[PDB]
Amino acid sequence: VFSVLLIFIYLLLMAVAVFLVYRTITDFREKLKHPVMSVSYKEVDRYDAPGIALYPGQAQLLSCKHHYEVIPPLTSPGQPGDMNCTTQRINYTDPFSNQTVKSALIVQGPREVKKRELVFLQFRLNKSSEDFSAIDYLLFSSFQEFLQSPNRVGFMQACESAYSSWKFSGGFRTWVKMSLVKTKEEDGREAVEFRQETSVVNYIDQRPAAKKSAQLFFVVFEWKDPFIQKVQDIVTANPWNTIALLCGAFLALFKAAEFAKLSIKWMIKIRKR
Amino acid sequence: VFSVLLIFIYLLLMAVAVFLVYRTITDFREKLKHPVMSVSYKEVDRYDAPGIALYPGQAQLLSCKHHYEVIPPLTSPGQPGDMNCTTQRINYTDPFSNQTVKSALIVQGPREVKKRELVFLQFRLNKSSEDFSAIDYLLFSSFQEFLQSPNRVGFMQACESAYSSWKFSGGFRTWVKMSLVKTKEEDGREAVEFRQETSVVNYIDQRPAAKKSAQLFFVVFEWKDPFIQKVQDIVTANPWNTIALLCGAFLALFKAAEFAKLSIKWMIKIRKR
Amino acid sequence: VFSVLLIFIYLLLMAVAVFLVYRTITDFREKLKHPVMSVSYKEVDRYDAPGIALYPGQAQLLSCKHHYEVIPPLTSPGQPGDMNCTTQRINYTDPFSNQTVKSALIVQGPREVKKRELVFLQFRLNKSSEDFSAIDYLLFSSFQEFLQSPNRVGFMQACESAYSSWKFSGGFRTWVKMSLVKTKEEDGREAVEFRQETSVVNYIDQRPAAKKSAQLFFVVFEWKDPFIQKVQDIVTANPWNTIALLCGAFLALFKAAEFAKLSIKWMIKIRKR
Ligand SMILES: *[C@@H]1O[C@H](CO)[C@@H](O)[C@H](O)[C@H]1NC(C)=O
Ligand SMILES: *[C@@H]1O[C@H](CO)[C@@H](O)[C@H](O)[C@H]1NC(C)=O
Ligand SMILES: *[C@@H]1O[C@H](CO)[C@@H](O)[C@H](O)[C@H]1NC(C)=O
Ligand SMILES: *[C@@H]1O[C@H](CO)[C@@H](O)[C@H](O)[C@H]1NC(C)=O
Ligand SMILES: *[C@@H]1O[C@H](CO)[C@@H](O)[C@H](O)[C@H]1NC(C)=O
Ligand SMILES: *[C@@H]1O[C@H](CO)[C@@H](O)[C@H](O)[C@H]1NC(C)=O
Ligand SMILES: *[C@@H]1O[C@H](CO)[C@@H](O)[C@H](O)[C@H]1NC(C)=O
Ligand SMILES: *[C@@H]1O[C@H](CO)[C@@H](O)[C@H](O)[C@H]1NC(C)=O
Ligand SMILES: *[C@@H]1O[C@H](CO)[C@@H](O)[C@H](O)[C@H]1NC(C)=O
Ligand SMILES: *[C@@H]1O[C@H](CO)[C@@H](O)[C@H](O)[C@H]1NC(C)=O
Ligand SMILES: *[C@@H]1O[C@H](CO)[C@@H](O)[C@H](O)[C@H]1NC(C)=O
Ligand SMILES: *[C@@H]1O[C@H](CO)[C@@H](O)[C@H](O)[C@H]1NC(C)=O
Repeated sequence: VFSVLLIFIYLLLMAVAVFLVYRTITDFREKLKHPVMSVSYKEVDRYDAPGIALYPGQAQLLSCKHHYEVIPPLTSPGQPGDMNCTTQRINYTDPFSNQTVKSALIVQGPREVKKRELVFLQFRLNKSSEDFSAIDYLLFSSFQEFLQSPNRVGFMQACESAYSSWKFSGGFRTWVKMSLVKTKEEDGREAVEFRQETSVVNYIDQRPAAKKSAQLFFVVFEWKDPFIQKVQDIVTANPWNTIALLCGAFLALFKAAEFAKLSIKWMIKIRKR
Repeated sequence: VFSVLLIFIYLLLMAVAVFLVYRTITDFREKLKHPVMSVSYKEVDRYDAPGIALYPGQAQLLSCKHHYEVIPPLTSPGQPGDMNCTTQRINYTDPFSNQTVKSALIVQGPREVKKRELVFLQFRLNKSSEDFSAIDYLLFSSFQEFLQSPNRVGFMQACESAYSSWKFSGGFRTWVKMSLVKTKEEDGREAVEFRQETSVVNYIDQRPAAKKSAQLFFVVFEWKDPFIQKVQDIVTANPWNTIALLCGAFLALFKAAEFAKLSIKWMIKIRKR
Repeated sequence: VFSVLLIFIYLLLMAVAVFLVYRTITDFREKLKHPVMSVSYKEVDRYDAPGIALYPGQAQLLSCKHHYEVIPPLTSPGQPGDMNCTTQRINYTDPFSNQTVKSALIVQGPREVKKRELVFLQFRLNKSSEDFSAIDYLLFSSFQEFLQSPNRVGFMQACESAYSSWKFSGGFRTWVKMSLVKTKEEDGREAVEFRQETSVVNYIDQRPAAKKSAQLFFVVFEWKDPFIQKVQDIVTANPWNTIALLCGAFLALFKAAEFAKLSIKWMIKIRKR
C-alpha cells in the first residue's frame, strides 16, 4: 500500500535532515580548526588623514605641499621653501635592535581620495657614506591618533612591527598609490596594514654640475582608490553568529526528530490496520 | 511529570527560533546600514582587448609591437619602424582643470593572457623643459567600447575620473602586469579599475653620445593573470536575494509561532489532566 | 469568518516557501553556469621556504645572505664572498620556444615572516651585449618540493607556465615584498601564484671608475605579510556542500507541501461547516 511508501519517504527525509545538520556541524568544525578569514571592501567618501613616518637620517626636508591631481613645475629644485603640512618629529628606540634610535618625521597624509589629493615631499641630502640612496617610510593610519597618543614611543614601535615599511630612492620621483587594509585578529586587536603601487620616474637635473653631488629625493603620496579592505573571520569575530548557527543546527535536529516521530506514528498506524 | 519537561523544551525552542530570526534581522540591519562589498574572482580564457591611453605630449611613438613571452633584441634603438597595432588619437579637455586639453594616444592592449601577450611601445623625446622624464598612462577596459563610443570625449573624461592612472619613466623599460577589477556600485553603475605590478629595468644606451640627449621610453603591457576581481555587495546587487532573506525570516517567525502554539496546546492538555 | 483568513495566510506562506526554494535553485544555477571564486585569507606563523628561480645568464652570483630586518653596509661592493644559502642549478628547455634552454639558479627563500627575514643576493655581470640590464626571477612555493621532485625539469616548466615571473634591474637594489596566492581550480589542481610589491633604490657606486663598466645587481626578497590568499569556489570545491544545498532545497519543498496540505485540510474543514 501507500503506507510503506510514506514510511520510506519520511525515513529518507529524516536521513536528509540529519545529513544536513551533520554537514553543518562538520563545516563548523573545520572553520574552527582552520581559522580562515573573509575579505570585504568598504567605500568611504573621505579617508582618515594617515601618518607617514619618514626616516631621512641626515636628509633635510626641503619642501612638503598638498596638491590636487597636478604638481606644478618646480621653480628651483634643490632649494628649500613653502612648507605647508603638519609634521612632527619623534625619537624612539628600534623595537628589534634596541641599540639604534630611529628618528622619525611624521607627516599628515592626503585626505581627499575622490579629488586625488597629493602629498609631495622634497628632500636634499648633500653628503653621505651610504652605498644606496634611499629614505625609509612607514605608513600608518590616523595621524591624529598618533598625535593624540600619550607615549608616542610605544605607538611608533607597534607601527614598526606592522608590515607597512618601504623605501623610496633618490634621484627619482616616487608616485605612491597606497591602499588600506584593516584586519580583525583572533585576539580582536585591529591590525592596520598598507599596500602600495609605486611609479618610479627618473629625475633629470638641469642644475649646475657643481651642485650635482647632492642627492634629491622626491616622493608623492596618494590614495589609490576609496576602497578599504577589511579582513576578518565571520565565525570568530561574531560570537552571536556562532550561537545562531548552533541554534539553527539544534532546530534542524529537532525537525529531524519530528519527522522521525511522524514516521513512527505512520508505521504504527499501518501496523494497526 | 514529563508534561512540564515538554512544555519547557518547547518554550526553549520558541526562544531559540525567535532569537535566530532576530539575529538574522539584526545582521540584515547592519548590512544595510554599513554597506560592505564582497570580493570574488572570475577566470576567463581570453581577456577583452583593453585600451591604454598614453599621454606622450611631445614624445613621438617610435614603435608598437605585439609579442609572445619574449621581446627580441632591438635592431637599432632610437629609430622608428614597424608599427603593428591599432591606435587612435583623441583630444579632450581635462575634467578637472578645464583649461588644459589632454591629447591621448589610445592603444589596443594585449588579449591572450594564457600566452603572455606583450604590447611593447617605444617613444623618443628629443628635447623638453620638464624636470621629470615621464609619460602618463591610463588603463581602461574594452578598447572596442571606446572606439565604438559616440562622443569619445565624455568617455575619456569618465575614464580619467577612474583610479587607473600611472606614469612610466624614460631611460627605463617598464614591465607592467595589469589586473582588472570590476565594481558594482550602489547605483548599479559599473566601475572599471586597474591594479598593476611594475618591473623597472635600467636601459643601457650604446648609441653614440651625440644622440644621447634624446630620451627613450620603453613600456611593456601584459596581463598578470586570468583572474578578474569582481567587487559587489550581495544584499544590494540582488534585490531578489533580499526579498528571499525577508521571506525566510518570516518563515522562521511562523515556525516559532507554530512551536509556541504546540507548547500552548501541550500546556492545556497537561492542565486538563 | 477567520477560516478564509487562515486559508489565505497558508496559501501566502506556501507561495513564500516555493519562492524561496525557487530562488535558491536559481542562484545555484547561476553559480554553476557562472563559475565564480571566493577569496579568503589564512594567517600562518612561519611560511614554507619558497624557491626563487633566478636567470642570471652570464651574471655571477657574488653573494647570498640571510638577514633580519637590516642589511649591514657592504664591506666591498663588487667582490665575491660569504655565500650562506642553499642553492641549486637546473637546466631545462623553455616550455614555449623549445629551442633555448633556460639555466636557472634556485635559491631558498625567506622563512620567518614575523621577523622580516631577508634574502639578499648580489650579482656582478662584467660585460654583455644586451641593451637592457635585467635578471629574470620566477617565484614558486616550497623549494623543498622542487628539491624533492623526481624530474626537476617538468616542475620548472610547470612553474614557468605560472604567472609569477618578474625582472629586477642592475644598478639598483630591489626590495621585493612577495605574497602567496593559492588557487583551487575547477579541475582541483593547486595553482601557486605570487604577488609582489617592489621598492627600487638607486645604487651609488664609489668604486674606482676603471671597474665601473661591470654591472651590479642587488635584490632583497622578503615576505610582505603572514597572509596567504586562498581563491576557490565553494560550490565546486565542496561537493558535500552542493549535496547539502540540494537536500535543503528538497526540505524546503517538502515544508511547502506540508503547508499546502494544512491549507487544504483547513479549507475542507471550513467547507464542511
Ligand atoms: C602652510 O599652509 C598651511 C595651510 O594653508 C598654513 O596653516 C601654514 O601656516 C602655512 N605655512 C607657512 C609657513 O605659512
Ligand atoms: C632626536 O635625537 C636627535 C639626536 O640627538 C636630536 O638632534 C633631536 O633633537 C631629537 N628630537 C627629539 C624630538 O627628541
Ligand atoms: C632590548 O633592549 C635591552 C636593553 O635596552 C636589551 O637588554 C635587550 O636584549 C633588547 N632586546 C632585544 C635585543 O631583543
Ligand atoms: C648640506 O646638507 C647638510 C645636511 O644637513 C647641511 O648641514 C648643510 O648646511 C647643507 N649645505 C648646503 C650648502 O645646503
Ligand atoms: C602591422 O601588422 C598588422 C597586423 O599584422 C597589420 O594589420 C598592419 O597593416 C601592419 N602595419 C603595416 C604598416 O604594415
Ligand atoms: C589635437 O590637438 C593638437 C593640437 O592642436 C593637434 O595637433 C591634433 O591634430 C589634434 N588631434 C585631434 C584628433 O583632434
Ligand atoms: C569647467 O570649464 C568651465 C569653462 O570651460 C569653467 O567655467 C568651470 O569653472 C570649469 N570647472 C572647474 C574648473 O571645476
Ligand atoms: C626630435 O623630436 C622632435 C619631437 O617631435 C621632432 O620634431 C624632431 O624631428 C626629432 N628630430 C630627430 C632628428 O629625430
Ligand atoms: C653558510 O652558512 C650556512 C648556515 O650557517 C652553512 O651551512 C654554510 O656551510 C656556510 N657556508 C660556508 C661556505 O661556510
Ligand atoms: C647547464 O648548461 C650549461 C651550458 O652547457 C653548463 O655549463 C652547465 O654545467 C649545465 N648545468 C647543469 C646542472 O646541467
Ligand atoms: C617543442 O619542441 C619540439 C622539438 O623539441 C618541436 O617540434 C615543437 O614544435 C616545440 N613546440 C612548440 C614550439 O610549441
Ligand atoms: C668578469 O665576469 C666574467 C663573467 O663570468 C668572468 O668570467 C670574469 O672572470 C670576470 N672578471 C673579473 C675580473 O671579475
